[PDB]
Amino acid sequence: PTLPFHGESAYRTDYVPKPLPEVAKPVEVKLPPTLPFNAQSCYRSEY
Amino acid sequence: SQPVFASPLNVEKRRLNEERALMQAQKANIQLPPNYGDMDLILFPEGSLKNSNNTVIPQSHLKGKSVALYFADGADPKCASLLPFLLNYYRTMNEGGANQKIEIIFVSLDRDREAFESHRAHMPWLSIDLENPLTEILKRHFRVMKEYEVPTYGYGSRTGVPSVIVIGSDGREAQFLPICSGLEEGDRALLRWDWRNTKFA
Repeated sequence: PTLPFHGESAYRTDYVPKPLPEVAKPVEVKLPPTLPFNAQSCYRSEY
Repeated sequence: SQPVFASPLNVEKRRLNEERALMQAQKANIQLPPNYGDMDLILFPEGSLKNSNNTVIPQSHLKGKSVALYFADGADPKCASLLPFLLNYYRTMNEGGANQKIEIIFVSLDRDREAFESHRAHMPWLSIDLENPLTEILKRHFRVMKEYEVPTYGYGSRTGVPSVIVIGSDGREAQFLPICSGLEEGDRALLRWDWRNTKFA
């Protein structure tokens, strides 16, 4: 007879090319806001 | 120019006074720009002060009387705690005497007309209408502020809600009654009032 061939190796079908990981989660938003300045000395505040 | 310079009462009082000075210079040795003592101010126009019955009274109605501004906010818990003590002080000050000693002008830091009305219906002294520009022009004059919603001109943040301040005839401060100040003896600072030497002459 003419029995055909299939004997494929471990690495030839096991470590195939792969879908690459979808790069995501680029977390970046902002710094928190700054509050205004309302502090004074003694001499300028009362004298 | 008292207590500060970069506030709108003083900017308007200056402008009216040197326009008076240039008017008399053009009509007639006249010293320019006018002295701080020689300048003049009307603190409230014809429709500012209103009593409990909502009848308007002008400035001359307060002569011979110790007039104190009272900056207050209805939702503020300091204000809610202070208001009965101020009521009692005003009561027991103006009952036992030959004549009337003091008056309290209510200046409102509230957010809404109905909030102003609800916090106003508990007060027997005078007040200032909320949508009148005089209330926040007085705020900017006397440097009272709960939080920075007005751009400040390098001021001092003198005091927050609530405050009672003794005012003079031209809008200067005579004495500060220390509720929330450097001193902060709240609910008792009313007795520091010196209503004899503080008079709306």
